[PDB]
Formats: sequence, structure tokens, C-alpha cells
Amino acid sequence: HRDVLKWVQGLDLSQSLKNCRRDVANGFLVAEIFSRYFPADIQMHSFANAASSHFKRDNWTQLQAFCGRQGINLPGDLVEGCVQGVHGAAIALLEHLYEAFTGKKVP
Amino acid sequence: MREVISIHIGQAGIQVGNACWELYCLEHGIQPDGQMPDAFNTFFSETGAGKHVPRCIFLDLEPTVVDEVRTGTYRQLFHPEQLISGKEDAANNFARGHYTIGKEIVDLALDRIRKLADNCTGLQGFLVFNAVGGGTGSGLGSLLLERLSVDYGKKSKLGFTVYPSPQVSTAVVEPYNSVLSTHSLLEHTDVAVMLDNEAIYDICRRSLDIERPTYTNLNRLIAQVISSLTASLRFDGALNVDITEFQTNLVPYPRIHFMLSSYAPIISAEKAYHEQLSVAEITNAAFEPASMMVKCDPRHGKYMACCLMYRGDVVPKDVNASVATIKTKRTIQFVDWCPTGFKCGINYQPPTVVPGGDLAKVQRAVCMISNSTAIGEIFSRLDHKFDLMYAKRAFVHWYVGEGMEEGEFSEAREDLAALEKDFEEVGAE
Amino acid sequence: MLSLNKTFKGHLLSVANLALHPTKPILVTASDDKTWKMWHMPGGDLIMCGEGHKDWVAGVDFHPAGTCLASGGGDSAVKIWDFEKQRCVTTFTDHKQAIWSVRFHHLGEVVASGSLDHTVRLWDLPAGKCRMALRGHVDSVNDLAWQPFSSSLATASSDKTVSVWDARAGLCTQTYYGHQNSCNGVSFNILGTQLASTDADGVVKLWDTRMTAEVATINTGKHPANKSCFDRSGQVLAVACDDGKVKAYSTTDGVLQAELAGHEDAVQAVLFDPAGQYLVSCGSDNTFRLWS
Amino acid sequence: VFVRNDLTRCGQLPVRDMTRCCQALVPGISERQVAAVMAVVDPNSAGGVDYRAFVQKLTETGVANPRMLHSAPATGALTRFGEGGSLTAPD
Amino acid sequence: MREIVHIQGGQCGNQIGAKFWEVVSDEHGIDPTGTYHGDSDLQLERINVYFNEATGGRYVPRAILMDLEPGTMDSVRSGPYGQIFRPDNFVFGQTGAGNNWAKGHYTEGAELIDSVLDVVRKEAESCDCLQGFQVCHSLGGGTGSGMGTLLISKIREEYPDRMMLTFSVVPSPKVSDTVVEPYNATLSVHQLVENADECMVLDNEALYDICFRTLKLTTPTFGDLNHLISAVMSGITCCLRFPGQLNADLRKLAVNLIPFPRLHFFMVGFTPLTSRGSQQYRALTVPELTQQMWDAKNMMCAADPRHGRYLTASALFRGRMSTKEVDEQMLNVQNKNSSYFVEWIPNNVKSSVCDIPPKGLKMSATFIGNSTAIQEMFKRVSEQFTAMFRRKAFLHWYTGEGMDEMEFTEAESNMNDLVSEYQQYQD
Amino acid sequence: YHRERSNWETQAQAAAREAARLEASRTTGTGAKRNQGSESYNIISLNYNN
Ligand SMILES: Nc1nc2c(ncn2[C@@H]2O[C@H](COP(=O)(O)OP(=O)(O)OP(=O)(O)O)[C@@H](O)[C@H]2O)c(=O)[nH]1
Ligand SMILES: Nc1nc2c(ncn2[C@@H]2O[C@H](COP(=O)(O)OP(=O)(O)O)[C@@H](O)[C@H]2O)c(=O)[nH]1
Ligand SMILES: [Mg+2]
Repeated sequence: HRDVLKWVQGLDLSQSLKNCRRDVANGFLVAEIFSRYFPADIQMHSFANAASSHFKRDNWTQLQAFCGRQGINLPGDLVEGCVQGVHGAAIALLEHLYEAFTGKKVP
Repeated sequence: MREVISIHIGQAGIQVGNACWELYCLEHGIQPDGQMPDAFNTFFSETGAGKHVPRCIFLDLEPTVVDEVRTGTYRQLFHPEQLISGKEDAANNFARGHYTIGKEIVDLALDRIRKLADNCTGLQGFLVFNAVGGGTGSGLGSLLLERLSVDYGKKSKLGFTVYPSPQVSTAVVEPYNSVLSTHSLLEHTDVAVMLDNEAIYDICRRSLDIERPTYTNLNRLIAQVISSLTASLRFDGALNVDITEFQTNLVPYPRIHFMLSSYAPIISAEKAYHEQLSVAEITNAAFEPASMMVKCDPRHGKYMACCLMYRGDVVPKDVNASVATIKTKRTIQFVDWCPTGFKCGINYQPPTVVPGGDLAKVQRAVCMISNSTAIGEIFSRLDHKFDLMYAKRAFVHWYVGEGMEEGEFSEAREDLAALEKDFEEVGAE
Repeated sequence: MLSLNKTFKGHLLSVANLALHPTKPILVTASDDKTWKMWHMPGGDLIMCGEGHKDWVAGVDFHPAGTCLASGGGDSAVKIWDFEKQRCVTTFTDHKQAIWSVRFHHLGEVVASGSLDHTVRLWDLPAGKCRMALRGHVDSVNDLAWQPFSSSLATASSDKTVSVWDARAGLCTQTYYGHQNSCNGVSFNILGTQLASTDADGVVKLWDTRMTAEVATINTGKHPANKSCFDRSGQVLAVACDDGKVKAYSTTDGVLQAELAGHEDAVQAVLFDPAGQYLVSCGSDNTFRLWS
Repeated sequence: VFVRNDLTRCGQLPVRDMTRCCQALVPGISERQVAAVMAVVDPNSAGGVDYRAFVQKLTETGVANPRMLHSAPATGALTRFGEGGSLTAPD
Repeated sequence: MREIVHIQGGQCGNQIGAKFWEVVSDEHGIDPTGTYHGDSDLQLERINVYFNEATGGRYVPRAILMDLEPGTMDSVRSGPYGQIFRPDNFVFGQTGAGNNWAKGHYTEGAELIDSVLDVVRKEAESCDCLQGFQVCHSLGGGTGSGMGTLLISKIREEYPDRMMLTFSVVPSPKVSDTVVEPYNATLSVHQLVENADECMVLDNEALYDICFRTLKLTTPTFGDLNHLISAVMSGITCCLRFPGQLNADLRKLAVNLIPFPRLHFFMVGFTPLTSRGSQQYRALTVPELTQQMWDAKNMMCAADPRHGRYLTASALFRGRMSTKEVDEQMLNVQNKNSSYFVEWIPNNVKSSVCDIPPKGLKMSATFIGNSTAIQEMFKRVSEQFTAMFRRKAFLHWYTGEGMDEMEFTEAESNMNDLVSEYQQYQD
Repeated sequence: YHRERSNWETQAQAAAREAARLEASRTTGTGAKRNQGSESYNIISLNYNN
């Protein structure tokens, strides 16, 4: 909703949301968010913005490995739903990251 | 010594320069191989022994017209480093040729001018050929002339510019490109000779009797106009004129530096044998409105100053008889504050005849370059065109996204509007 | 008579907010591309553009005269720009938290601004200093507005409380907790009698100034409604939704009257032109298309 | 020009007369250069060709660029506008 | 030196591309083996725009051929001039789109879109300076429409300053090759507006009008339509490959034909289309080219130019011509019928003169025209789309691949945005 | 190549057969016997036909 849209605008990402479910599927936007919240840990150089299934799995695997190392938890079922493009998984992952990074509430 | 550096910008620049340098190598007898089998020092710098190179640069952003010089019949004439070509053209965009794609090629252009300027001892001026209706000619010609003023101060600049025609033109965004280029040449060019392709089209149709004239036909008799302007520097004559002599007898105010052009004897050989070309008969054909090289009516305006460039077997007596009979004619009209408005220049060489041109072999010729208030008609016609297109922002995103800001359109519109106001009030009684 | 007739675009990221000139047919939009663009309805082309904000411009607002336009961005910057010379007069960055909304006074001398520090500040264009700061919400103030005549300042925040205040003395007169969730936009009527509150429930509730009587309660789409406006005709209320629909509800004709589903993404700004026939809507699809 | 120089309304003019006409049209053409085109236009003519045929052959064989005259001393892809899959042949 | 990268999609793009590479290599003098057999020096001066020099003097075209059906690239190897192409650029699928826009754009096209971008990046960096990307594909299909518009979206984002040429063939008014054309056509043109710098509309039943009425072909082969398409595509890139009196590349055509950014949909036509019976009776002159160029039956779109006023126009003249007599035909055609030309653009027609005619032809011309009459063939597709989508028919083969019904309303509204802005210039 | 050459050969053979029929009908004089005058001399200028 409005809080997570304000939060994703405030990071000033290169990728524009529009259809957010299709936009965040490749993992480039969540990689950008994670890189903004951890500049030293995650860089945009190690991620390829492509619609390929293998490259998508590579980006999400790096993201999963680094967030598992750093303690931040996102659901693997939500990751599978994001890479399969089911409706609402991208939304739920966005609010989960919104609560995880800088903790607020969801209405 | 006396030397002029000719700078040709854009597609119109290269092809006019191809016809111009064809004529100049024929006047001095320079072969296309580059070897002559002391007058050539105005246009040719004799490099060592047995070689004469042009004092010109052929710069255009598209390579497709620079290369045809490099593989044409003039391969061995031009210096290979003076012909400058880029990757992609400005593509009819003033914003490209000025700001984005033109800045990385003007630095190599100024370096080539510096080598050409330091070689010649006494430089008379820079002759600039450009088309204000195009991308490179309006855009790169603007940025080059900005750099020529700030670096080479007080040195005269002459602009033989091709200006868009009222009736027919070859592109759509010429009213944008020509209006923006008006401010570039208003404050910088010391002499601006207006050329209109429709007028030269009508000159060819009624004089040379060519029903289908071509760009090559047009550039050949533009070259006779440029040659007769500089004919007094190269070859001796009774009434010598210089580049500095040309300005001071034509421009009475700094902001009024626009002049017309008219080459009076333009005949084929079937015209030539039945025509007794006298000085008085030719001079009456110079001031004829049909023989003007820009589509404006001198009857609508009034003459401010005029320059008469005579060549060949012209006595200094009958040139004065031609001036006296022109002054008594009521069809022309002069401003009351210029009672002696004529400049007469007589040379002792007939014009050369190119094998391949429609012009015949004539004994005497006249190039008449006059400043008048009829040039306000020329800018007023494209003032209506540019104000029509800009009113709803058509063809603007090509300019705005390419570096240029929106406010440069209205500033060039107010500058062009102020130029109209100056021409109306100066000729007013 | 509400359909799609013209479209206005020219932004790369989502459009955050939009407004119109007080007596001219020009629409100024502030998007996430760190710029504010003014476009003309009759031609569809831009007239002016301003840039210089470091981050996404969260909202824009105009004074009653329309000479000075305020823009609050995500980098805690409030920039005041004059349209006569295209010059940014002032750039107030005293806040360290994200700014949401602005609202000029009746005379246009000072403008209130909401930030993420749970407070509403007052800034002056000539002085460039905080004149008065008020705190009556536990969350970020999402919207601020002023009555046309009196000092009735309405502040809406995410704490489900709409505060009617007297900001001249720096005090809040009262707070009403009618909203069941976070509030994003409060839109007054032509006068100051009625104020309509936006909420995450998706209801257009038009409470009174002090009585707070919900005369009409209506439902919106599944997503949370974010932007609200009232037509100058006195019978139409426009409410945007994040589900891609703009609802024009009639006051005296069956509550909900018209639905426009031309938009494809979340709409965050809605307004009506001074003529009264056309509405200007925004969205997250970077298309501030004006509905006829 | 050829009609004006033709004194007998023949339709033909001799080699010297056509050299004069060509020099009147553009100065600098040699008489040998005119006579070569005479022989190309009409090989078995004893003296004088049709100036209509001369002008017609020159205008039909004229080219735009002087570079591509060098090939003058397989039908074409676009000149057929048919048999679209028969453009060129195997082996 | 101003290179054009050709990319072909689907059965149509490979068949269009096969005839395109036959025509261009014929006028360049390039044999099917790979060597050079020309008779003039003008062919080798500008040959890098379309052909990459290889080892041994062979010239290999700068073409990337893609399709999700692997048997179709066997048809382009089987076609003549089929061994000139590099085997590495022949990126192939296995499944096949099957006239589904969603299969080519999200589900099955995504696994192949990484390798297509891999060879496009390799091909673009090899040449010195790009001049644009040229694509020929379909809008009614599933591969040329689905996988094509994803590629156009991808290469516009990566390379934003480079031109875009789409010779996209559009579904027909009268008779349709497949039922699901409006679903693919509306979704393709939604992605074409914000990505393609300029689009050139072709229709098959407009091509059949040329082959029947003008060419007098009683039984036109399906490859004869590609001959007319290849004649035009060779004419757009005429001034780059050959010298001329007035030169005009693809960027100069874009800046003259496009007054406003979204109005980049043109309709085109090749001029000297004459039958063999009437070949001897027509004088190949410039006025005979001009009035036949502006004729409605020549133009290769179903939209008639007589219905709506011309916004802009472009003429590309090739051969031995006169600049005045070319230009005076353009001023004459703007005055004899001034109602069909827009009033707030003076000089609606741009003209370029090229000195090298096509091989075996003395003089030719190519037309490009931006008109407000082109909305007739977008409102027609919108008429087809609103009928099918309102009852939600033929939709389970689209919603099963990930996209929802809201994406259909994106393309439906954006189609109606283009016909709205075209209509208000017709007034 | 053989298939498309056969198609073009059929087209050209139909055209050539039509042209040959018209040429034969022109040469033998059977065509436009409706428009053929009688008495085998020019009726305006009294001269024999060729
Ligand atoms: N008189 C004359 N004019 C010419 C000639 N060649 C081109 N022009 C003029 O050039 C104008 C078109 O602009 P160009 O000069 O071609 O543009 P440009 O300077 O090459 O800049 P770009 O097109 O961006 O490369 C036309 O209006 C012509 O009038 C010529 O040979 N003679
Ligand atoms: N002009 C022309 N049209 C073609 C050609 N091949 C296919 N088409 C048209 O393209 C449409 C089908 O496109 P298709 O090849 O199936 O695209 P795909 O399935 O997405 O790869 C049909 O309407 C055909 O008329 C061709 O070679 N020339
Ligand atoms: Mg050019």
C-alpha cells in the first residue's frame, strides 16, 4: 500500500514499479533494495537484470545466501512465488521487507 | 601577402566548395593533380616544390559527402587532414549540431584553423559556407562561429549562407533550424550574403534555359559570385577592392550586415552570340529583381548600399555611365541618407569557363552585392512559419531532449523579431 | 459525462501528486523523477518544468494566487518556485524526516508542511524560518489543509485521527477519531463546513467541522483509497483508489454514481478543473491522464 | 539547339555541325568526343546521325554520379517485381 | 560506417528477412557463397552497414534470426542465400508460441531472450557506431509479436539513444490468417508505442492489392509479397549505403516525420511497380513516380490516406534526377489537394536524392508517410479486441501464462489513447 | 526454386499465349473484321491498299 510505495520511492531505485508483480520478478529491484540497505554487503555489479529463469534463480540464490548470512528472513515460499509470478507473493514479500528493514506496522 | 581561409560546413558547404575549388584551380591553371604546369597565394599555399594545396577545411558530421571528395576527381588536391568527417550527422537538428554531437568535432576544427592561420602571414578574413536549413550547417556552423569570434578577434567573417525558400524547401524542420541560427550569425558574422535556392532555381530556368536544374548547376554559378568577390585580391585591376573595403562601403550599422547577390551575365552559348553584352546592358541586368539570388523584391524595400564587381574588358569610363543611368531610373530607390550608394570594382581578367558548366565564354561580367531593406521580407516569411509550428510545440521534443532548453526557442524568436524592427526603422524616411 | 479524451505523460517513475492552477487550465504534477512539470490541458504539451530535488517529490501545492508553488520531496526538502521567472525562491531542509504534504494560507504568506517527525511546521517564503510547529499525531502527518476564512486547520495522519487546530497560537482545538485506519488525504468542501477523510478502509466519509456527523457512508474498491477531492459544483466527490479506479460519487443521486477504470495502477492524486466538467487524475503508471 | 543549327529541316546534322551544337550546349567537347558518340549511336551511317536519336541515347544512358561511369567500358533483383522465389538460381 | 543491425522474428520475419537479404546482397554484388562479384566500385565503399567482413574476404550479414519453432530456421537454411548467415546467430527454440502473445513474451520466450540479448550485445559492440536497430516481424503471431516486443522493450532500455525500425506486419481487415489476431495485435502495439522510435505498418491484403491491380500477377506467390517488402526496406537505408545529392539517414527521417513522440506509426510504399505488359508504355520519369507514389492503391497499409489528412511525409528518391524538378513535384502535391495536408506544419514532405539507382532499374522512389488516417486500422483492431475481450473468450490461453485481465485493459486503453490523439489532428 | 519457377513459367506462358493470340489475330486480319472496310481501297484518297 501507500507506506511501502513511499518506502520504495524513498530509496530512489532505477527500476520503476508500474506493474510491481512483474517488475520485481527478476530480483533486480529487491537486489537494489538490499544493496541500499547494505552497501558493503551487496552490490549491483553481482546481479544481472534479465528475464531468464537461470539468471533469475542466480540473483535470488545470491540474495537468499546473503540474507541468510546476515539474519534477515524472507519466506522461501514467497521467493518461489515471486520467481513463478503468482499474484500477491510479490506484494507480501514487499511488505515483509518493509517490516524487516525499518520496522513499522501493517494495517 | 593577402590570404583568405574558406570554411565549408555541412552538405551545402561541401558541394558548393566542390564547385568553388573546381573554379579556382582552373583560374590559376592548377591541375587536379595539384601541380601547376604569384596570384595563387590568396587561395593556395605553395607547399615546398610543385604542389599547391587549398586553404580550406571541409567539415561535416556525416561522412558520406566528405568521402566523395576523398575519392572524386580531386583526391590529390586537398590536404587529407583538412577534410573532417564525423560518425553520425546532426540529422536536421540544431540541438544536435550545436550541443551534443557537434562539440566533440569542433575541437579538431579549431586545431586545423590554427595550422591554416599560422601558415598565412596576412589573413584577410574567413569565408564561411553553411546551410541554416540543415543540422550541421546551422548547428555546427553556430558553434564554430562562436569560437571564431572569441579566439580570432576583429578578423572579418563573410557568410555565404543558404537560407530556406518560401515556396519549396527540402525538409520540415528548417523553420526551427534557421530561426535558431539567426542569433548565431547576427552578432558574429560581419557579412551575411543571403542565398535562396528557389531564386537560383528561377535564375537558371530563365537565363540558362534549363528546365530541370540540379544542385550541381546551382553551386557552379554560386562559385562565380564568390570568385568575383575575391577576384580583386588575386588579379590586378583598375579599381581594387579588399575584404576590409567590402564591409565599410556596404554596412552602415553593426546589426545590419545582410546583403543580396546578383550575377548579371548568365547565358548559354546560343544566348551569347545574339547578345551584345555591354557594360550598361549588363549593369541593368544586375539590378533586375529577377536576377537576384534571394527571393525578395527590391521594389518592396529600398537600397542602402551596393557593390559592383566588374571583371574583364571593362573600361573605367562606361562603368560610370552605367551607374548614372541606374540612379536616374525610378524603379530602384535609395535611402535619402546615402546619396552616393555605389561601390565600383574593376578587374582586368575575364571570368574562367569551366568545361562542364552551362555558362558561355563572356568578355565582361558583374557581381552585384547590395544591402537593402527588402531583406526584412526574407526573415518575415519564416517568422510566420516558425511561429506557426512552435505555437503547439510540434517538433520540439527532438530539440529539448538533446541538451537544448525550451527558452532558446523564444529568445531566438524575439531576436528575429527585433531584427525585423531594425530593418523597418532604418530605411524609414 | 466522464470518459477518457486526453492523456498527459512524460515521467519515467510513478506520479506522486498533482494539482491545478487556481484560475488557469494548467496542471502541475510532482513525480518520483525528482521534477515538477506543468502541462496544458487544451494542447497536451508541457509549458514549464523544474528540477533540482535530490529525491522523489512526494507532493506539490499551489497558493490561491498561484505565484508560488511549493514542492515537498522525500529528501526532507520543501522548495518554493516562482512560475513568472522559473526560479526556486527558497529551499527549506530543516527537517530530517520525509515530508508528505503542503498547504498555503489564504493570503499565501506562509505554508504549512507535514513531515515524518509526527509534526506540522509553518514556513514563510521571505523569512525561510519555522514560524510555528504543532504536534498532535503519533504517526507521520499525511495531509494538511486550511479553511478558506477561519483558522480551521485540518491535519490527517496515519494515527487514525483528524485534528482540527488553531495553528496561529500553536494549539490543537480538537481531534476526531472516526477513521478506522490510516488517513492519507483530507479534502474540504467549497466552504469550511464539511471535510472528507481518506482511509485505508476505502470509505468516503464527509464529516462536519465540529459535529463530525457522517451524513453519507459509501464503499470503494478493494485497495485502499488514497486521494480525495470535491467538485466545485457542490454535488460531486471524486475519490481515487489504489485498485486502478476513480469514483465520482453524487451527493443526491444514489451515493455512488460513476466509475472510471481507464487507469491501470494505483492512483494517488485527483482534482477537478475550475470549469467543473473535467477531472485531473494521476497514477503509478506515469500517466496523468485528464478525464473529460 | 540542334533544330536551330539544322538549316534544311533534315533531322540529321553532320559531324562538324553536331560538334558546334555540343560546344554551344557546353563548352569543351572535342570533335573526336562528339564523333565517338556518333559512331556509338549509328555505326553504319556514312555522315550525320539523327540528333533526336543522339539526344535520346545520351539521356537514356546518362548517369547521376561520374564515379559509376567506370563500369561502362544479372538483370537485377528489383527490376523483375515477380518470380520472388526465383531470384538467382542454385549451383 | 553507420551500421544497421537486422533482427528477424518468427516465421514471417525469417521469410521477410530471407527476401530482404537476397535483394540487398544482389545490389551489393554478393553471391550466395559469400564472395563479391560486383561490377562497380560503389558497392564496396559502404558495405559494412549490412555485412561483416570475415576471414578470407567473405561477407556475413549482420542478422539475428530468432523463432521458438526450430523447423523454421531449417526453412531459412533451405531458402536461397541461406548459407550466407552465421550459424551462431541462428538462435532457436523448441516448443513454439502457437499464436500466443503471452507464451512468446513471458513463459516460453523468456528462456530464449537471454541468448538473443547475448548475440545482440556481441553484434553491437563489434561495429564502430550503431545507427539503429531494424526489426521485421508480425503482430498477429506469437513469436514475432510476443518475443519480438519483449526484445524491442529490452534493447530500448539498454540502448536508448539508438534508432528503432519496426517493419511489423499487422492483422488484416478483410480476411485473417488466425482467429486470435486482435489479442496479439493490441498487446504488441501497446509495447511498440513507448519503445519503437518509428514503426512502419504493412498489411498482407494491401500487398495483394499491389500484386493484383498494379503488377497484374494472376497467382501471386507468398514470396512475391516479401519482394515488395524487401524493395521498401532496401529503400529506407538508401542514403547510408550510397552517395547522393541530398542524404538522409534513419535519424533525419525520424526528426522530420515525427512531430510528437507517440505518433510514430507510418505507412509506406515502393514507387515504380509496373507490370511487364505495361513496362514498355510508361516513361520512367520523375513526375510519373510522384503521382503514382501518392496514389492510395500503392500504399501498403489497409488505411486509406484519402480519409485523413497527412501530418508529415518523406520521399526517398534514387537515381539520376534533378533537385528542382523533384522538389517542385512536392510543392505541387501539397497545393493541388491542400485539404489532405495539415495546416500548422508547412512543408509536410521531406525529400532525399540518392545517386545510385537499384540494380537493373533506372530510377526509383520510396514513400514514408505519417498520417492521421492510420487510426482506421487501429480502431478496427480495437473493434476486434472489444468484441472478444468483453465476453472473455479465447482468454484462458493467455491467463494461463501468468498475465491477468488487467494487462488487457492496459493495451485496450493505450490503443484508444493513440486513436484519440490521431483523431484530434484530423479535425 | 523449381516450384516457384514453375509458378512464374505458368504465369508467363499464359501471358505469352494471350499475346500470341492477339498477334496472330492482328496479322491474319480476322480480328476487327467488324471494323474492316470493303472494296479494298482507301475511300477518302482513291489509292490502293498495300
Ligand atoms: N544551393 C545549394 N544548396 C544545397 C546544396 N546541397 C544541400 N543544400 C541545402 O542544404 C539544405 C539541407 O540541409 P543540409 O545542408 O543538407 O544539412 P547538413 O548541413 O548536412 O546537416 P545534417 O543534415 O544534419 O548533416 C537544403 O535546404 C539545401 O538547400 C547544394 O549543392 N547547393
Ligand atoms: N507479407 C508476408 N506475410 C507473412 C509472411 N509469413 C507470414 N506472414 C503473415 O504473418 C501472419 C502470421 O505470423 P506468424 O508467422 O505465424 O508469426 P509467429 O507465429 O509469431 O512466428 C499471417 O497473417 C501471415 O499472413 C511473409 O513471408 N510475408
Ligand atoms: Mg546533412
